[PDB]
Amino acid sequence: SMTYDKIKVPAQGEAITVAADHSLHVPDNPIIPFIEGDGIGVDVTPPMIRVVDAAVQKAYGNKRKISWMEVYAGEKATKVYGGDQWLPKETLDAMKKYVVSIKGPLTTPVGGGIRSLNVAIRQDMDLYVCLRPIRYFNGVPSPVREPWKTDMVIFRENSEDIYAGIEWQADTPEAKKVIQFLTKEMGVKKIRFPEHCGIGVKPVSREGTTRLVKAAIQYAIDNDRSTVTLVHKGNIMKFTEGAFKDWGYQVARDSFGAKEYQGGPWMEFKNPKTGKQIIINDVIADAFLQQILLRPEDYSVIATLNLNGDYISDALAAQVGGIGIAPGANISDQMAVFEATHGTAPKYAGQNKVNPGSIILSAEMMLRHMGWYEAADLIIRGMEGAIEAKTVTYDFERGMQGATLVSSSGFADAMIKHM
Ligand SMILES: NC(=O)C1=CN([C@@H]2O[C@H](COP(=O)(O)OP(=O)(O)OC[C@H]3O[C@@H](n4cnc5c(N)ncnc54)[C@H](OP(=O)(O)O)[C@@H]3O)[C@@H](O)[C@H]2O)C=C[C@H]1[C@H](CC(=O)O)C(=O)C(=O)O
Ligand SMILES: [Cl-]
Repeated sequence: SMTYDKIKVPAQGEAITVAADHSLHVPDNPIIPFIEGDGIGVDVTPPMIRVVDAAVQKAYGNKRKISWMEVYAGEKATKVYGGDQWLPKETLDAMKKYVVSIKGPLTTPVGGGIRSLNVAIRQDMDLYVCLRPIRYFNGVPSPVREPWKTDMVIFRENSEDIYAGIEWQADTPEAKKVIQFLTKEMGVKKIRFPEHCGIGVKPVSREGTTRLVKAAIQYAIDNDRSTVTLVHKGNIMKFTEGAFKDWGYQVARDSFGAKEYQGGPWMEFKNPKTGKQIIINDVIADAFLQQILLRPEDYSVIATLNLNGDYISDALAAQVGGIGIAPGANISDQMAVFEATHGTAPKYAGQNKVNPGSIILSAEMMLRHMGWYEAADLIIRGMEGAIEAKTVTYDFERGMQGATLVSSSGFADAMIKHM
């Protein structure tokens, strides 16, 4: 019964719930919380909502309708709730209760200031999978000669690694205390400059690695993908990134019956639904950034740590058009917050300039998560039709031949027209 301080539950609409069998029960009138986003969030979130509403109306008529429910984070939260209220508890309360949500990007200051609200949401909700499909749409400009060979899905660990935010600033009493502990109690001799020295900590665990790699292997099973590649810098970081690799291979053996492939260290098992062989292998992270460019055909599902996945997501997105057409999801079983790969691009904020494609395709992922496949298919149809008409935002316009420039809202208009 309890109302919120600033959130308003829609007058019509019903909550998604988790069914007894752990699937989602999605009402025909579902409530979906959304965060507008800082910066270019104002440019891309409102067109996304229109595009979703248009796909839902065309696929289902009067029968289904999303009840969008705004919830607040970032600058808009400090506007609505007051100074320093960057992430109100009721924002998180509502996103958990209503199960499925979507957010624009949020700003994280460099070198000081608040810790990332995007990480804060992921960790509070324990959305330990960051899932980022890398897909080439025909006609999108690419820096690469054969962008269609790039077809990958990134499983980025989303709850630990150096993203844990554990660090102390140079010359503070706390950093001096940590350095004294390291040098005097742990016998650390390898800090080259212990004065005026910032210190960060990187935790990587068996349980955290296990649940991320298990999800990635299951995805490969459920989507008929042939390879899962563990990406790590385990020669230099032996006990974090190297342990990630070892624990990941153990998941294949322990939970999917994998055995050594051709002497190891790669592993193999047979897809339990199709009988086709899935290979689990591993690549050192720096070498991997070359391999995705020179041999993208050899990779399918990627499983990697928090930091590595962040870097790799942008490197791969660049091959298929950039982070203007790069969607994502933060997932824990059925709970999910859909989210573009890109940030707040503050130099463009409010200009109606940037590509809403990333957040729109994140909504496409949201619709499939809800089982609303017909509406999701119309989003893809509209996207393909708008690209084929070459009515595109500035990031595509500059690479295409004979294209017509449209605004962020103008690109949403073009998608709806082609549904
Ligand atoms: N909320 C989030 O989840 C994120 C927000 N952050 C914040 O954003 C600010 C600015 O960061 P920034 O480095 O400027 O990156 P961003 O992506 O915003 O823009 C770079 C260039 O990408 C091109 N570009 C981007 N968008 C579009 C588009 N729509 N259309 C066309 N081109 C686009 C454009 O390229 P151009 O055309 O100009 O050459 C642009 O300039 C910082 O506060 C970060 O913290 C960034 C990433 C994630 C988080 C990090 C976190 O938690 O803070 C993360 O790590 C992850 O999980 O992935
Ligand atoms: Cl407002």
